[PDB]
Formats: sequence, structure tokens, C-alpha cells
Amino acid sequence: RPYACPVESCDRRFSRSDELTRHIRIHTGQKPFQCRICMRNFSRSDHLTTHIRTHTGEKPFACDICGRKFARSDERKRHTKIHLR
DNA sequence: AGCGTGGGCGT
DNA sequence: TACGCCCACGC
Ligand SMILES: [Zn+2]
Ligand SMILES: [Zn+2]
Ligand SMILES: [Zn+2]
Repeated sequence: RPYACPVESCDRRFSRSDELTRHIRIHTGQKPFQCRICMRNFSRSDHLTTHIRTHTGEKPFACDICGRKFARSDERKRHTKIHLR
């Protein structure tokens, strides 16, 4: 991990330079992406994409066992587990 | 439950 | 450099 965060209070290191640039945003407070609907700003594009689903009601991921739908894959993953117990 | 949000990393 | 995934933690 050749890329260390320069903020003295922080000590995060990364493998690629782009990971450092993305991380740096938590320190600069920069949020490049804005929701066309509610105007809220976000630090990342992928998080804006999933956030928008809260407005549209879009749920692309369904449970293979019960068919319950979710807006995010990690929500589906957390849910499928319950069918074990 | 619903969802913000950082980290890793393939491409 | 950027997108967009999985992943995971936190409330
Ligand atoms: Zn930092
Ligand atoms: Zn919004
Ligand atoms: Zn299910």
C-alpha cells in the first residue's frame, strides 16, 4: 500500500492512487454527484445509483426462495440467510 | 427493515 | 483517471 492519506489525523493507506483520491473526499467534504430528484449530494456515483431507487421504488434483486424484492444486492444477501433460520 | 457510506478491486 | 460491482458496518 504505497498511497498514504496526507491528513495528519488519518492513517489510511491504499494500493492504487484512485483509491486515495476517492478516500480523500471524506476529508475535503466534496460530493460530486447530485440526486436529480431530492437534490442531495453524494461522494460516489454507485451510491447515487442505489439512492435513486428509494425514490423510484425500483427493486432489481429478488430472493430465490420467496421472491421478496430489494433495492440492493446486499439487502437480498442479508435476507436470504433467514431461510436457514 | 431501509439505506447512508467507506473499502477493495476488476475493468 | 473513472465506472460499478461485492462487501460490510452502522444506525
Ligand atoms: Zn484520510
Ligand atoms: Zn434523492
Ligand atoms: Zn426470501
